Amino acid sequence: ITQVRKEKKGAGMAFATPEEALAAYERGEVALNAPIVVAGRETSVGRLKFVFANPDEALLAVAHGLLDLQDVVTVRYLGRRLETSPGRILFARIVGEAVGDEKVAQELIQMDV
Amino acid sequence: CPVETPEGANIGLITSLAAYARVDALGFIRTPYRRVKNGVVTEEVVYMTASEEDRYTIAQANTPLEGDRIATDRVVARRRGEPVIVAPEEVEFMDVSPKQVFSLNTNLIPFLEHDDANRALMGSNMQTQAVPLIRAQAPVVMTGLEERVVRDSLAALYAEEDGEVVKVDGTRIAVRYEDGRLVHPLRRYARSNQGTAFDQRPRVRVGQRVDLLADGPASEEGFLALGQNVLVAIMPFDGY
Amino acid sequence: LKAPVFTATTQGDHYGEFVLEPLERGFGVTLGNPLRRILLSSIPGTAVTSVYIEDVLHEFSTIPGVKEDVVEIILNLKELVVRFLDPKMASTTLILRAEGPKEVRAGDFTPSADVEIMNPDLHIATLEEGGKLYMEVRVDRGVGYVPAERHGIKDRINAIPVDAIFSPVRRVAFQVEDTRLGQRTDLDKLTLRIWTDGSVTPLEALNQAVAILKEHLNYFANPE
Amino acid sequence: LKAPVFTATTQGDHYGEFVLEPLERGFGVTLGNPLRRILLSSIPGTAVTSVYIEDVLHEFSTIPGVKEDVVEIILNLKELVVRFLDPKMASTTLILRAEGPKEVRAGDFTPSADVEIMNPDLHIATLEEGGKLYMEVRVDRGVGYVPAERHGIKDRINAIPVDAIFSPVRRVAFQVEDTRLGQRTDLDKLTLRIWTDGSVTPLEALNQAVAILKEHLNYF
Amino acid sequence: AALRDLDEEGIVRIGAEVKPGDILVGRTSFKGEQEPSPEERLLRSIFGEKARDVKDTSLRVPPGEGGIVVGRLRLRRGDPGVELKPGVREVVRVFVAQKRKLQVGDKLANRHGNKGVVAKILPVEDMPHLPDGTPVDVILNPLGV
Amino acid sequence: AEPGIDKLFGMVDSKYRLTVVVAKRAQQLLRHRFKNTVLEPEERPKMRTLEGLYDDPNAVTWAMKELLTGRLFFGENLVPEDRLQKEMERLY
Amino acid sequence: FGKRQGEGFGVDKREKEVLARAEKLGLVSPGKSPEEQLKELFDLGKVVLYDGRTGEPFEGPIVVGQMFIMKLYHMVEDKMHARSTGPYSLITQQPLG
Amino acid sequence: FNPLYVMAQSGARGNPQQIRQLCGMRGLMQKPSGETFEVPVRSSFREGLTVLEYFISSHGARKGGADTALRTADSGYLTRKLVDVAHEIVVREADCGTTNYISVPLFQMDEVT
Amino acid sequence: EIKRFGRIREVIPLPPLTEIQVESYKKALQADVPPEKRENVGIQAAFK
Amino acid sequence: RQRDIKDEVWDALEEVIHGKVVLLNRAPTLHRLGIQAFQPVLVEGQSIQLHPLVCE
Repeated sequence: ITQVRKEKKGAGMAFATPEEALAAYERGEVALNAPIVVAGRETSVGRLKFVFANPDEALLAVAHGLLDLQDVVTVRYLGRRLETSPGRILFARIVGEAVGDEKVAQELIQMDV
Repeated sequence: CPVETPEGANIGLITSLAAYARVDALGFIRTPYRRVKNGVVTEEVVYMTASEEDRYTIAQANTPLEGDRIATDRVVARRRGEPVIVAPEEVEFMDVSPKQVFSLNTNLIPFLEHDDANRALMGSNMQTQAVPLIRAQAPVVMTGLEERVVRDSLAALYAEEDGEVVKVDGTRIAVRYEDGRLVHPLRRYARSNQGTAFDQRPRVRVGQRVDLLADGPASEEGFLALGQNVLVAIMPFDGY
Repeated sequence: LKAPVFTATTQGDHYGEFVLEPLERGFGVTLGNPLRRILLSSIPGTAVTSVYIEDVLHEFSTIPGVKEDVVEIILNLKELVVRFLDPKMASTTLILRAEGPKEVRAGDFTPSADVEIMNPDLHIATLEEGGKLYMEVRVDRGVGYVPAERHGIKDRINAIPVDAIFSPVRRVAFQVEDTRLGQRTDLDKLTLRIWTDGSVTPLEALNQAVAILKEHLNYFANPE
Repeated sequence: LKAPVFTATTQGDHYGEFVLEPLERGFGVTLGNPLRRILLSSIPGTAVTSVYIEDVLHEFSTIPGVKEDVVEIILNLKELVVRFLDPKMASTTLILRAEGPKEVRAGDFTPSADVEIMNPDLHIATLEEGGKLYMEVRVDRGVGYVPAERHGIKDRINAIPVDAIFSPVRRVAFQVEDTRLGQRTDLDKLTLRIWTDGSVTPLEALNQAVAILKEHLNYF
Repeated sequence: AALRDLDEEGIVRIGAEVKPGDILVGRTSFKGEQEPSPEERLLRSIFGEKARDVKDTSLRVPPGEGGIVVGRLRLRRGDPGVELKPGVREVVRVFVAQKRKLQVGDKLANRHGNKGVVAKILPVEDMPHLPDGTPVDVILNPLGV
Repeated sequence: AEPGIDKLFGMVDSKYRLTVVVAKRAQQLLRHRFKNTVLEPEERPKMRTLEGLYDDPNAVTWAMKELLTGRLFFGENLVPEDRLQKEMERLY
Repeated sequence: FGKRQGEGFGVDKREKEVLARAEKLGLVSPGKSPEEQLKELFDLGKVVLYDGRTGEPFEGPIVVGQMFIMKLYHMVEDKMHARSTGPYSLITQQPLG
Repeated sequence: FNPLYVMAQSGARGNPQQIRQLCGMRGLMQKPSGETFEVPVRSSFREGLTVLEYFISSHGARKGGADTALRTADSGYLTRKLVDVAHEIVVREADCGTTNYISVPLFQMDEVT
Repeated sequence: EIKRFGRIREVIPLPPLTEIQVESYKKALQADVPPEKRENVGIQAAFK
Repeated sequence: RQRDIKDEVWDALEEVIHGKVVLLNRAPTLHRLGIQAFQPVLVEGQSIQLHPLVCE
């Protein structure tokens, strides 16, 4: 759960998610490449919540028939608007409640690689 | 001689003999088998080196239309040879069977061609202490070599001359209307030297012949059945 | 919706597909799995527990005049099943005086009511020219899997205790479809299917699980 | 013995820690997973469903005079929780607006009545010179998790539908370790913890799964 | 009773299930190595019994034997058809059997090399249930080979 | 590990000097007189099995917790090793 | 599948999501209904398969089939030992015999 | 994620050179004495060897077992020498006071260049 | 159930496999053989 | 006499095995990481299990 989800969808474009957001959701270009405004297909399931009681929408959507998990690229809220998938979030959440607060694992655990 | 019989403490010192080895005047030096592509098998000892040879690989009615007959002389195997003639063979270019390489114990292995030596080594030794079982479901995939491992080892019994068993079964197999009246008494669970005790249950009634007659320790219908085959599934489970 | 249509097509002492239709996306397996769990577990079934040959002392032997052996006849008996048409029965001893050249099926035992044999034939043995297979066997109602630990007394001598497999239900599974009108094709469809009838009707098996499941669900009431 | 000791800790609103001891080897998960599968779902909940911010026209924009942005304020609103003091309350539209240089908390919203706000503060946003933040928001009682699929009409134009988390209960999990208070050390040990408190007490969340789990079984 | 019940005449009866810590060949030896002890003569007179001159000295089942006997064999002197050790008399020889079943552990190792050990045997209930019954009897996870 | 074991190393200058104190105390904490523990209130180490709550028969655990209450003392002190019997004498 | 398809059903939801795996996973080629996707998945693999303990099927193509499970002579019972002061071997000054 | 042969090769429980063996073809085996054979081995396990490839590859798969097992002949009876020498070495006292010191090299040379 | 996957099965495997033993008490142990013939190899071998 | 107690004794045994560790060893031995100690937690059967990591 961290070996990228890039399944090769192509490279489309939307005027801030109003075009290739619903059309591409039907056929071709899923949740991989494709850039829009700046980010990409990350705009789909914005996991809100906060550093209060872990990302609700995150693990919540994963449990149901939504987030495929296994790191499918998703925007959380944790401590800042990131791109980390709910998969890695679990890891940081496991070591979090384990010892004490993600404050330590956050500055320790990497994200780039 | 095989290349996966030893163990550890004594490597090279403890191996085994080939299936198609030890024949004729073995009293002096070993002598393998070699086919001449024609109905005949010569035994010119191991020192053989006449017109190289070829291992059982791709045949076509005596004269394989391979064009590149996989040869193997001495050490390396110079591509091929192919005398390009309707002659017998390259003096002895034929292994007859791929069982001549590995030991009669290794050839038993089902798909013996997808693992390493060491890997297959341990498994080969497992057939030496597979502790017989009354069940013996016999492994699905099994070479037609075990057909003799049940009779040669005399694990089970035999049937002389004609048939007509009229078996009474129990602990003393009946007789056969072949020549005289001889009752075949089972080993009665007998006794083992490793604390196992093998038994031999029969399989007949009224009369029948061909020529198995009553199995042995870990066997089933003349089929060598050491362990037991059961549906399995590859996957991790909690860490068990 | 609300109240679903619980359908059941019992075949009569085997099979018996039970199907539910309207539910909620995320409950088709929430109710199904838990039940099957109970079936292949805590269920008052019946099976052999102790036997007693005749001229044979213990299992490690052989019965003269019989094609099979002690251990053999014992194993085949493990697959035999009997019903108790009376909740007042705790255990019924059975007798088997086989004769000569025959196969001695299952229906050749003691033709006593109170208990039936839903599994004819059952090659138990095949004695010929022996004329001796008198073997006493006890059978009691249990629950689960209990080996040879409850030393089946009775005879108190050579009553070699045989493994117990009281469990009536065996091998179970289910599926979840999706085509129960209502609204939104996101609904589920429970359709469990017991594939066994040890000694209890498929229907009973279900009610049993659901019932026992409640007794264990009531514990989650008053805390501490 | 036969009757297990059902112990519960309960911290107050959140984290309870319910533990059962005596059982049977093969039940610890038989009656532990089914429950947590009802919590995350069918539960009389309540959450945000639709919102409307003036001046703005979508979600991927920004509110002038506000440190945060549309998407930002929207996310923080997903954590907000309300309570309907009357069964006869389908939905309840809310209205927001307040001063300039202040961190409009959660209690600053419409001081209604039939609905209460458990969680105070709740960041929300922090506008400054820009004295505008008029944002209409609709709430509604639901069940499990329902993303932006219900549309959230209301205003009809610019009522950007926000995800719905009307499931008081959130992330949940348990465990099972073999003990031996009774006989063999094969027995199990339940212990299911509900790390959530969306509006209902941890205790009520349990009795609500066990109850609803019964009716569905009574169908047979 | 544990004696007279399954012993009698000395050797144990054939076909008698015996467990570890029981008698099998209770032989008597007049070998007097330890004479009566001082304060021991009291506990010997206190009870209803007296003294001794043979001691228990028996076979006593070894640390592991829960089965049944198949048959014995008395091979004492007086028989010129038995090459035994000089000065030896009565060479009891019994055969004890025992069913193995299957607990935890042991080596499987098929016919390729993948060898392992039985960890835990979860009763039916769990285990991967095929979409038609027949629950996975054995699970062979990779790692190792 | 041990409940607050790392905190035990900080005090003792050596990891080996700690062990000695752990046992040296346990020798006169349960065997000498079970009524010599500084931890008597609600901090009294106890077990909770099927029965109820009782004091664990093992004293080696008490030492680790007893050498954390800030009390006690270790190191070269009181040469007379036969005086320990005098102090223990008053404790019956 | 013949029995299932003729038993009174065909293709399961839990047996449908598993395909969504192989699909992108590059395992099963996308095209016709789950019928063929479950076919090729059987040739080199096995059916979806589930978990009797948890409740939901193992998300991912798992293999199943009959091979061969033997048993070596070395067990556990006759390969274990335990003692105290009972053992002793005079002259050797060590527990033996 | 489909290929597990790499999931462990990257970092879990797999060897890189162990891959070139299976799907690879590894056959650059050397004679028993010392002389890389002529033609390599037609590995590709999926396709049974020419009955000669295994017999040829075994020559090298022999030293890889007799060497490890021969680690109890001499090498195994050498570790004792190590434990004997350093024996009375124990960290005691407190601050001895020694002048001469050692300067560990931060950079080493390469015979090649 | 016979799904034979063997091609060209010429001469069978050298029987009875256990010939090393036979050629041990038949080549050396010239017991069950009239003393009129037989060379050495075995008894009559080390004997002479 | 292997009377199979399995009654009460298994309880008193816990009090003794409470905070009292045991030394598990591995043969052959290699390096300081060849012994270590854990806390005995009697399970079932006879097989003695340990934590995976320790194998390394």
